[PDB]
Amino acid sequence: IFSVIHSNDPVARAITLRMLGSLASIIPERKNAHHSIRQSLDSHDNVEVEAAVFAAANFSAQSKDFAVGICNKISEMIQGLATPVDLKLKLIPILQHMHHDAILASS
Amino acid sequence: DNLLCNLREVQCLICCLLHQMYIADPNIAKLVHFQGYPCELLPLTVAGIPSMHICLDFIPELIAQPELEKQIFAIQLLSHLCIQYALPKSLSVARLAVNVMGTLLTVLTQAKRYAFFMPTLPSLVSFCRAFPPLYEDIMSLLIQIGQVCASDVATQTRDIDPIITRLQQIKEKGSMDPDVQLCHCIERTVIEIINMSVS
Amino acid sequence: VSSLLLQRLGPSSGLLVDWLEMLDPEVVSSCPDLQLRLLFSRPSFRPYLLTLFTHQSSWPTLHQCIRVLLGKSREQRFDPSASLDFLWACIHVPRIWQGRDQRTVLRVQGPELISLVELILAEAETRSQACSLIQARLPLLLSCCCGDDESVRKVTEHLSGCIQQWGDSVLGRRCRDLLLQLYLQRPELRVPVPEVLLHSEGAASSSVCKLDGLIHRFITLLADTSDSRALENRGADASMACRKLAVAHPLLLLRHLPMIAALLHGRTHLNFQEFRQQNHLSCFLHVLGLLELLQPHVFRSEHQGALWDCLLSFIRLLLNYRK
Amino acid sequence: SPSYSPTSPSYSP
Amino acid sequence: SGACGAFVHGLEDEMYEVRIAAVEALCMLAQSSPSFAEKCLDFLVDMFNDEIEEVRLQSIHTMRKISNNITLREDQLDTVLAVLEDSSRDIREALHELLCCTNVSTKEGIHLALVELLKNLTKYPTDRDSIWKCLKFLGSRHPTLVLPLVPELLSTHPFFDTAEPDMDDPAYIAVLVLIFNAAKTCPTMPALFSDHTFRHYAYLRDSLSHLVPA
Repeated sequence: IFSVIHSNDPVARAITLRMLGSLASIIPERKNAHHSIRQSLDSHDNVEVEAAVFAAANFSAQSKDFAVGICNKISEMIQGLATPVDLKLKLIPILQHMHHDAILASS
Repeated sequence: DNLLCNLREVQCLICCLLHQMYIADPNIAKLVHFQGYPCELLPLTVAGIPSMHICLDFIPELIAQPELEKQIFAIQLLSHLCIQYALPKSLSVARLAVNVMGTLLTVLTQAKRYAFFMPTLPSLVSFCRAFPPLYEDIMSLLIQIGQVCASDVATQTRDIDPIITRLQQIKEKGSMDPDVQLCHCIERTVIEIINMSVS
Repeated sequence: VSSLLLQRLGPSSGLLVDWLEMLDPEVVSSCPDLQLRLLFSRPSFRPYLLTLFTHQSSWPTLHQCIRVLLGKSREQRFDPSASLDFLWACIHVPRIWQGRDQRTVLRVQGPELISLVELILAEAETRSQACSLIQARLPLLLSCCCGDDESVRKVTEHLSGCIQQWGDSVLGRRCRDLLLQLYLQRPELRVPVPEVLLHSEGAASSSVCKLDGLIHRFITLLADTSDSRALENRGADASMACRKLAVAHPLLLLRHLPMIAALLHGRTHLNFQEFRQQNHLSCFLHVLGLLELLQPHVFRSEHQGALWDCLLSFIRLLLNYRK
Repeated sequence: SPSYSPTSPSYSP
Repeated sequence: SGACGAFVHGLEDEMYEVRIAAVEALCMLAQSSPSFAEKCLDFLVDMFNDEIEEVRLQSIHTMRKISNNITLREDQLDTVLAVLEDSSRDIREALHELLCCTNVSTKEGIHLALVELLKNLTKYPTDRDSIWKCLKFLGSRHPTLVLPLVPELLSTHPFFDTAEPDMDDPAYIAVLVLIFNAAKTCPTMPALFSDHTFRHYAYLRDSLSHLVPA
């Protein structure tokens, strides 16, 4: 499944990210998948970024390590200025899945 | 300023659509490039369409076409692809292109030599950027075309006479006759090559 | 609405922000000076309005805005941070880069570029009361120069003038900092190095260079002094090329002094007869000539440490052949 | 294949 | 007078208890006297082919304790590395722990070292975390000696663009661990990388944060 994340076609990457998001329950803590979510987050294609957001939501719901790793990226993404308003809006409620830890929740 | 314009956004949308089309059916990409399109679009369509590296798999077939314009377009498209994808197969096709361009230097007549070598000579700086191992072949080809064009210049009276401009300096940067134009084009690509190699 | 917001306004600010987002779609369309001092001046909802202006306005609007930001020759009125973030955002609007693979360029004239570097200096002065921010804004300067030699040279001479006029001010020190970083990124400019840069200390800390990989290739290439005589003449070309590069551009070599130290650490212990038959003493002679050229810029702190290691290797070799 | 860059990581079945 | 060649007799004794005691005495004596440590290095190297595995393990421990401040030469280094093919995984990780503390003379030594280490990866893949620790320390302590190997290590080409090496490949991760660790204190190194090495650097940053530094 993961091999098609290297395809240069952004729709194929988007479907792959959504696939990994659907499989977040059975294979969390698969670190290459985490890296694909993180790299695809700051992509240019809008469909790839939305798929990365959805997969990030699922993995943050599953992995504590992913949640703590991605909270800083989300903070700098909202505070980033090239991120449009609607993407910021989709990007905020990833944070409802930061209930794994006390310092995580406080941050 | 090109980058920040509605033209550039439209170009990106069209590039995304064409990328989808070429993924769906690469035969469409082959057909479009055999037809050819304006060479001005080549940096745009080579940069913006990630599925154009498949063009390297039919540049030899496009070179073999008897039409001169298909050959010129093949040389230009290959130069842009080589500057994009510097692969071993990219170099192999660049070697083939330099060989075919040096081959038909002795096949073309006067007018066809001008017509072929004015657009395909700016492709040589791109080949030399991508592939340093082509320097010997590129400059041997360039000195051959330069000697041929100087001989052709000497045949007739000219308004500019580039031979007696043998010791002029750099001209870093229009009704002249084709042979002097082609001479100046050869010099111009030589300074572009040397500038590129020294910078 | 704009007058109310410019005037503190705790809970109801969101309502007014929503309002001028509703009735002012291009944000700075109506009464531009009010919105200019809203978005860039010396607030709370500023990032939201900036995001709207970046991703909601027409391209002529943003062009006029950047011409305003870079055409103010008296002001220092617009914030450096907001203006620089806005420029970076405008360069990297996703709509301009949609479809690119992102695996391996703005035109601006002279005075606009001068205003840009002045704004970067304003950013640096505001932050200093580190080199991290000044390095962070550097790719924006390079994205606006587009590799044009004329623009690089103009920025270089303006920075030389700024260093001379400001004396040794903090801003003058930051001028030297970004000037040395610019020299690192674009050493193609073959200007001789002023002594003010030689006195600069920050070159030998963490930094990024464009030609370091090449000169690294040069010295490792020259080190492999194998028996093939064609390769031996190739190594001779490498040695004299490094000689010329040392005399022409010294500082780039000076960040490659531990390089030569390590290269000489390897071959010191080997015996005399194998020393002459495998032809390694010539490499010692070559690097000796190099270092003889490299003075007196070879005599600062990190240079001193690398020299101490190199001289330990040298005296180890000398004692290794006392017989 | 048109869908993968030439420098992409190859897939080994 | 009668105190010539006592330690060699102790190490050439038949009771493994005597040899263990003698090598521990060597460890403590070399620890007290740093200049003494140079003369016992070769004798300790022979003890890595000992019959009793406790004696070999103890010799490895002594070497790790005393090779801290001194240098190995090429023959001693490769003879140290050649025993990595041993089946006993305990002495293998002990030898790894030695290699965290050893010091190399020449860059060819480091090349031989990680060649043997990735050969060990091919042999005993379950130890890959330990070998990554070994390379972490190797790069962290010889940064200036690792850098002229970097373009050979990454298989970088002067003009061609290389295939993105397969991430999550243990040998390649090991090579990257070594290179990035050497780049912790070598600012000229990162400009010698490629783009996918930066991408893989980010990946190893988040997944192997304890190993790879900033």
